[PDB]
Amino acid sequence: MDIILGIRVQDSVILASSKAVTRGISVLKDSDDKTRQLSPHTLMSFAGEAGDTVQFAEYIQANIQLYSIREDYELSPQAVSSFVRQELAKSIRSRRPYQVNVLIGGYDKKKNKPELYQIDYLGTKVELPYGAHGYSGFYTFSLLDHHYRPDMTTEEGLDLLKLCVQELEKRMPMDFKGVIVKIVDKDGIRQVDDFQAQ
Amino acid sequence: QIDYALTAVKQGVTSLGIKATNGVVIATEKKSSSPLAMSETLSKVSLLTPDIGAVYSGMGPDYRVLVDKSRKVAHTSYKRIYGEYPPTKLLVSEVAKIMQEATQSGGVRPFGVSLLIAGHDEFNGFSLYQVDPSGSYFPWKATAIGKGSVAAKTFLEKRWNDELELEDAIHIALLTLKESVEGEFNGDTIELAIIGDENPDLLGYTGIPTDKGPRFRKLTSQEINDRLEAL
Amino acid sequence: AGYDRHITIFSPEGRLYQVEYAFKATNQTNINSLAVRGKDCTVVISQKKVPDKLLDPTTVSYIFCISRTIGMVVNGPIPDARNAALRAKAEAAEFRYKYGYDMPCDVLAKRMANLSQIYTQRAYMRPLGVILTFVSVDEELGPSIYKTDPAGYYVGYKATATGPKQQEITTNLENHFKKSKIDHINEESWEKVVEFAITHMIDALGTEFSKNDLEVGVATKDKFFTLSAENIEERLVAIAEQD
Amino acid sequence: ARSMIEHARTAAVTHNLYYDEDINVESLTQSVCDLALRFGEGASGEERLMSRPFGVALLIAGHDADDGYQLFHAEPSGTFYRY
Amino acid sequence: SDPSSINGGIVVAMTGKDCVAIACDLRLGSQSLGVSNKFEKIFHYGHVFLGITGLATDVTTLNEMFRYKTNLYKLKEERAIEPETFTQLVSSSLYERRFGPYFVGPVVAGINSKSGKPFIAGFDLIGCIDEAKDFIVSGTASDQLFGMCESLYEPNLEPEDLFETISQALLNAADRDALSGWGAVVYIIKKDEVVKRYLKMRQD
Amino acid sequence: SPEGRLYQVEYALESISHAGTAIGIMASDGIVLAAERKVTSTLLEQDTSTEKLYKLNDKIAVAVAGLTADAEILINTARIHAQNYLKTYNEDIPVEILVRRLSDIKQGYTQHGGLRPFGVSFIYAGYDDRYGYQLYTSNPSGNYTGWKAISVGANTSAAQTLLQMDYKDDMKVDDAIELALKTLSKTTDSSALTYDRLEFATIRKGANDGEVYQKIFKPQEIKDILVKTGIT
Amino acid sequence: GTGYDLSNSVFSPDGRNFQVEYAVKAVENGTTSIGIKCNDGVVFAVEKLITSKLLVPQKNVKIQVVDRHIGCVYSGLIPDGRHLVNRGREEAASFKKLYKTPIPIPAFADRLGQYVQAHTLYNSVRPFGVSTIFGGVDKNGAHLYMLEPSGSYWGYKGAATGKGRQSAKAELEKLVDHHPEGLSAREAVKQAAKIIYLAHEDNKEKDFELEISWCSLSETNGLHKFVKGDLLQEAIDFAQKEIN
Amino acid sequence: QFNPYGDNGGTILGIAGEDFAVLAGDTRNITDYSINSRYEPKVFDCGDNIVMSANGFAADGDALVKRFKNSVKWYHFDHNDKKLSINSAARNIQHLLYGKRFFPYYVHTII
Amino acid sequence: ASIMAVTFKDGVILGADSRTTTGAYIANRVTDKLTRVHDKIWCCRSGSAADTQAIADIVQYHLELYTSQYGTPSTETAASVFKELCYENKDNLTAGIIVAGYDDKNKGEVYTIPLGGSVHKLPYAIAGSGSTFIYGYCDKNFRENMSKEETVDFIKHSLSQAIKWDGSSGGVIRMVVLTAAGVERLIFYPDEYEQL
Amino acid sequence: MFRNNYDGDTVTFSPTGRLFQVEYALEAIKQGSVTVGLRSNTHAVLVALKRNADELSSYQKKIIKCDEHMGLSLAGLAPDARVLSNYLRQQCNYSSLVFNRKLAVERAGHLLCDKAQKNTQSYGGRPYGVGLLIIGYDKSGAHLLEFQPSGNVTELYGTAIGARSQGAKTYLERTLDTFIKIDGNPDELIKAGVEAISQSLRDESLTVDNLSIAIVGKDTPFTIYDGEAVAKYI
Repeated sequence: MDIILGIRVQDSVILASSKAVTRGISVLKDSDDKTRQLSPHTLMSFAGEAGDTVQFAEYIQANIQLYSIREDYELSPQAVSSFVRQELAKSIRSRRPYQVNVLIGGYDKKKNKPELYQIDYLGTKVELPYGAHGYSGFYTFSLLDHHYRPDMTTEEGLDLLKLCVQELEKRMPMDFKGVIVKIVDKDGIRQVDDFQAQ
Repeated sequence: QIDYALTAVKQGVTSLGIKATNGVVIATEKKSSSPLAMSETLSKVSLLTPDIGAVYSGMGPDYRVLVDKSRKVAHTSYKRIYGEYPPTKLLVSEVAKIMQEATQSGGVRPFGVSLLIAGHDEFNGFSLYQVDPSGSYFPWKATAIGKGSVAAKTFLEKRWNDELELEDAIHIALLTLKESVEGEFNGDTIELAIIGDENPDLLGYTGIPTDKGPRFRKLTSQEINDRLEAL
Repeated sequence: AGYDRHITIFSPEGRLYQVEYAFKATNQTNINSLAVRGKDCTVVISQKKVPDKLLDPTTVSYIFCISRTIGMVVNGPIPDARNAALRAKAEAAEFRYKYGYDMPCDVLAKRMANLSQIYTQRAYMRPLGVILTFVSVDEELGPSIYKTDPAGYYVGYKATATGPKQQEITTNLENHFKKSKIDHINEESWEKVVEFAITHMIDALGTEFSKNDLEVGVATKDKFFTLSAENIEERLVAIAEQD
Repeated sequence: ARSMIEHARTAAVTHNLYYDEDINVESLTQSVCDLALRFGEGASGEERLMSRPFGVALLIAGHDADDGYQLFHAEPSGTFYRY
Repeated sequence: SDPSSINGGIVVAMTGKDCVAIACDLRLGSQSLGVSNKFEKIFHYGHVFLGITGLATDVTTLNEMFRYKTNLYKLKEERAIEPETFTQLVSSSLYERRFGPYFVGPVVAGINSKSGKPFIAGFDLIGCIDEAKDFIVSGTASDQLFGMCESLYEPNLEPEDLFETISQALLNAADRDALSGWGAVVYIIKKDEVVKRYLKMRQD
Repeated sequence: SPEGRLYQVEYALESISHAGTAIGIMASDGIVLAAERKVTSTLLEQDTSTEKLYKLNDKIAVAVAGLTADAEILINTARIHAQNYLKTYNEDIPVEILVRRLSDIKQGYTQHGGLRPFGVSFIYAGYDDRYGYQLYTSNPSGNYTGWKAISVGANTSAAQTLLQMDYKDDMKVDDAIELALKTLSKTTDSSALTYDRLEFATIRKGANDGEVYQKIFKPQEIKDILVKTGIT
Repeated sequence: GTGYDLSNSVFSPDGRNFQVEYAVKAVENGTTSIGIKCNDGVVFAVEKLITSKLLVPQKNVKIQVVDRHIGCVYSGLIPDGRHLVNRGREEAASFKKLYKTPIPIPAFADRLGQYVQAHTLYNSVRPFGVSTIFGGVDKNGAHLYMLEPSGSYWGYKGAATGKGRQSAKAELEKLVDHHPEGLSAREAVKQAAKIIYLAHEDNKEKDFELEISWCSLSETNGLHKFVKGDLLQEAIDFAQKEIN
Repeated sequence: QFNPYGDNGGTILGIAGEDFAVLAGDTRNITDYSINSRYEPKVFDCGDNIVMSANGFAADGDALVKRFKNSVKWYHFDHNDKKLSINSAARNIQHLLYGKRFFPYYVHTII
Repeated sequence: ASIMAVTFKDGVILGADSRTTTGAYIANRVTDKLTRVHDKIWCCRSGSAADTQAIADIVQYHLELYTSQYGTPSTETAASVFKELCYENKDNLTAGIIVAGYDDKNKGEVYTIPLGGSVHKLPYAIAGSGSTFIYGYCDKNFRENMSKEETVDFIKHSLSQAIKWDGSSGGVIRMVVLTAAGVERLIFYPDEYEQL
Repeated sequence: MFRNNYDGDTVTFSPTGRLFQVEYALEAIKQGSVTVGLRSNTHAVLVALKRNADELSSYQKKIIKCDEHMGLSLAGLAPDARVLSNYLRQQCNYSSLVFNRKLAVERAGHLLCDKAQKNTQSYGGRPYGVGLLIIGYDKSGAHLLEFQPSGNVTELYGTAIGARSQGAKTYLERTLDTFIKIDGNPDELIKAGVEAISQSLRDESLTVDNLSIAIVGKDTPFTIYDGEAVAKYI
């Protein structure tokens, strides 16, 4: 594992997600979007077990695109979160447990606020200003502690993000082959494809 | 078809119930299908929980297997979860649900009995309920069911005030039953139960002061005759 | 249409046609039975009718041994009697195993009457054309006599009778507990209680019996057994030498 | 006949899988008849799970290398002739 | 590795003069790494309070569950559920999954509205009801808390006093505990008023 | 089902125009529910039942017109859907979704024609933060419909007319409390309306803030608002 | 409503299950079959009718064997005899498997009794179309039983059922009269052959083979062997002599 | 513990000719270090000019031969006595073997 | 445990110690290892107390029911019901049982059911933990057709030894005599069997 | 006119003791073409008359192989025979696998009887509606059986079932002592089977497409001759 980051600012939520897919000895792909769009204003990045990872995120994508289509209402982030959680908590005492960790970030169109949720394969859910799974947290949480203000512009927050990735490339043994940064705000989910040199 | 079962209820021995301020009372008659039979071997007034009893009118057997199914449901659906016994309102609900299912289920006829269930729960106080074959159930200050139904129901409106002590309601439910009585009228052909004060006498043990014993007490062959003399 | 006469559902006047008919079947054998209580025994006399000379009397029995303690006598077609006896012989073995004491007479009856009730409330099963008379010397209640019927009803009798000339026998007994004003037969040895049960039946039926026209069942504490061909002739010989 | 066809397409591919050859027209036909031969609501012995005779006739025509070109009439009754 | 000891946290409850108090730390961490400092371990259902320590996804699941169960008790029973009763529902409820338990260490605390009597009790993961007049403890500082309470407690504390007492027991155990801390909250429950103070403690 | 007709349904749909009589009025800042009670005996215990006005959740409630034992079987399962949508999404269930959830079970028998349809017709009064205050209707047909004011049961066709008359969109909540009682002037087979033949309910903008209180009236509170005109 | 006789479980107004009584009529209209209990075993006999000349002699066996020591013969709907004897064996082998001793005759009878009787309990299964005569030798000697479609069964000294019912029953009563102590195992066989030959005059239209089997504690050491060859002619020739 | 598998040894060889094919095996059947039989054949005629050999664990191969020899009896009854294409029996054997994929017939098998 | 059963002229006699041990601790020193499944058919239990108890309990039933319907059960049958339970459940049981009884035909009959679930009819049989030490004494000192008190003595000695040498055996020595004239329960105390 | 009240289903006995629903099935036999069966001490033969639909259609097969030692012919309801011939094919193939034993003919008789009987106890299902002539050579000689849907299976030297069954049934009845002595001759026992099935034809003419023959015994496994193979017997 496998880099899953995210920071919630003033006007949006930002998710970083390592681009690399490794199969033991060889690096198979240098360009993996580790995230499914759950709906216009709700994004989910993820990492963990081999096949278990995607298969889950897609099951959630389906089930939320279905509640969207049915009530022609865009399910709020708090709810998408508390649903994904229950779906993991269900599978932890199941036969073969989904072994997946996720970051859900999205814009609550009704509170006009951004929200970031962190959920581990066990069903452990908490809401955060910033978050990460795997070991990603150790190198970066010390920086966020220090440089994070909750009034940060979306621009101010991209800067702080690049600073975390830089520290991960320096003191982390894995070659994760970069990140893909996505942003979630009032206007929806867009992707910054100019990052490893901004 | 539910309508035909209510009809088996309309005949078959009369039974009644009266709520008071400090107790409830239910009674029916024990019509002996013979003098050879010992009428003490059959109970028309049965305990469901130590705070709740029941009486019927109609088909004997259907009552028995309903009193049994009923005791069990009190444990399986309440006592084994919350450690308490169920409240009159809800145990009644769980019996109506039981009979209402014999209705709407295929291959089975509804029960040939109307039930009068009397009891006391700590929060709702006293209450007396009627349950019909239809699975419907209603709360009563007092009523009667069976043949003598109409005579007795009219007598109860005439004699009932909301200031009755339980001893007053025992007195009434004996008169009420005296006019309808089919056979003889004594302690051997009357069954009367009450839901009154806690009876510690009848717990079977002593040492925890938090549980104080059955509110349900079934009057003995003697206690009845004693009241009928000063009657 | 007019099909509330064929299954166990309610007629328009709250009647169960099929049960009332089921009762009518209990006579179809044409045997009469009676049962009595002693100071500490219980007795059941039934008639034995062996018309076919090709039969083997020893195999012809409407008296069943249900347990060590519990006896049962059936009025009704043989097939149905056995269906009931076999089910009781097994409800009482199960009872002993699950609960640790021998199965008590009145509990076995409540359990067969409960059964007899389901038949009375389910479309697809039919009641049995039998009236099961249960006897024992139950360890808590004393001599017991409990009878269940196709209706689902059970109750306990001082003494009882069942079958075709049921009411002639019943009214004889009634007039002998109106007269001793008790709930039993004050004789110690069961032998004299068996003699009494045969006497008050001869009286009520107006015919004499030979060692071959009777079946006797007896319950003392710790045993229920049936009297042999000869164990009865002795009982008859004693009646005749005082009457 | 939607279901009657689904079973025939499914039977023909299933045979191709289990045996690496195209399935005989005679046996593809009989298989379809063996399907509409499960008509009923009460069967002891073997269960025939469905509700009514299959309300459609079939002309089945194809080619296998044993018995040249073939034409068959499948009836709802579960039997057939090779016209 | 050890489920009770992954996220950690502690919960403690005491009685006083016609009052009760329950308190916890706001810590949630995967092993060594602290993740959240705003994760409360105490939930309420009517006037009955429930603190739960141990595994997060089970602490959370049981809240979500008892809300459900008690919400229906209110609608079906026409009243709010009592503490004595809810206790018995947590027991039977936990013991439902006897051979695949919720890795939790629940503490029930509140005041019986009919008898006005204070009530606390705690459980093990399969529902043994430890009812106690004095105090109940639970968590990764099972031991430390028992140490503090056994010394600092006297029965019949006035409420404004029992806050100081329960706060000091909690605070000083979690400071000698690696997996507890990062904040703390303390409910004081009078017969009809309920005050919820947050505390200042080290943050390490 | 001869001409395109739902027979076993009309059977029970008109069995409804017999039992009970219920009303719902949506004000601009609240909702109102109301019902008449079945043929009462002197000795029937008035206060207990709450026989035709049931709470579903802290923000939703239904009025019933139909067979009691039949609606309880429905409500029991609807109080549960409520709580499943909580334990699942940690938000209170939206009114339309609960309504549809029932309507779909009603229509479940309106088609799997091997079991018997539902008595019972519902007025639902609820609030959810997506569609302000809401008023709904539920015949055993399976259909539900939006309403600014509505009625079910006996004398239905009649009240719908007075309602159409005295209703104004700017209506307050207390203004709608009256309109409900007032127009159970007519639609009452019992000459003169008492507090005991009644059952009442409100979902207001809270007794305090910007939120939502729910209130099933206790008998005394009815004899108090009955005081405003009805009887005095 | 009326119609009290189209359904099986259904009680007529005076206690009768009519469908059963109809089945007994199917019994009465079939091959005649008997059983005799002698002093240390049982002998069984059946009338095999001969539809045409093409039926093979000796090769359509009607008497079925249960376990090793029990014989069954039936009259009526033949396939119902087979379905009953099958359930008869599943039962006799449940018993042996668990209690080791091979199933006692009286206990075997009670087991068939309940299968049959249980086919008189629901509107949706018809009673057996056979009265079955069966028996053998157990720990306490010989037992002969007969079991009609109603479930009724009793132990007989001799028994008959079939078209020639009343006729055999009467010759049977003649032996129980002359020899109270029972016949000899061998004699009972000679006589069963007489009795069948007689009860054939009630069906004298078609021709017939005789079939006898026995179970004797002295002549087949407790097992159920068939009667064949010399001993079969022994009796076929004894019948011819008491028919002429 | 109980161990449901064996080695009975032996050795088979199959060669494809131009107008023919041979399929040879030894006759020795063993358990460990002892000899079981010197003659117990390994190579079988299955009809429709197909010979096969399931070698390794005898019980599993014996059982697999039985089961295919039977697959032939029924491809006959089911498809009007048609000849089983060599290539088709191969595929049917794949489905036979893979049926017990998670508890295989412990045999290297040649037809 | 430490149990045995012997046949003779008049019937059969069952014998056992009374010591159930869990570990080194004697949890009960007065155990009734002679258990009754019918008037005159008893067993000797050894192995798990929980297993032998459950089985005998379940056999007592099968036989009470067999009596109800079919009559009095051969001693042979009791054995078959035991074997059927022990064998068909071998994977989950640890019980070695001796079934012994008296009918009138055969008189003394004894069946030993080892752990496997096999069944072996014999003149006498020993079993239980402390049996190992008396295979020698018994084979040398047993005779067929012994007298009643001859057999009581044979058992008293055999079991006096087993208990001397076994730590998993001891307590009092219980016997149960099964004859036509009825059931007689015996007991011999330590002060007696040790002095032999 | 004359209505029947006891012919509703199979769970219903007529007052005179008759299961009408079975008697009706026993009649479905006669609603299909004629087939014939006979046996010497060494062989068993079947002759059937396959019937067609148009001049433009195939002929219904009337004989089905069961094992290499046993086969049967059908007259009546086809699917009912496909269902029974299949069950027989199984037991035959099970007696082979488990016991490595050719399934006795006398025993498949007993097994079909009990299979068909099941369909006359049950409410809902109709009885089997087809007749079967079954042939085989077992460890006990040649064999022929008649299977009527009532359950009654009977062992014979010869018989015939179906449309005008009566022509042959009467020929064989007279030929008896002649053909059962046709041992060691195969061609001659078929010559007889065919001279018997042709008593049951009117002005009707056997051809290569009308005729279906099967044979079995001692050292001849059950083989079926349709088409040109049958010419030599016309």
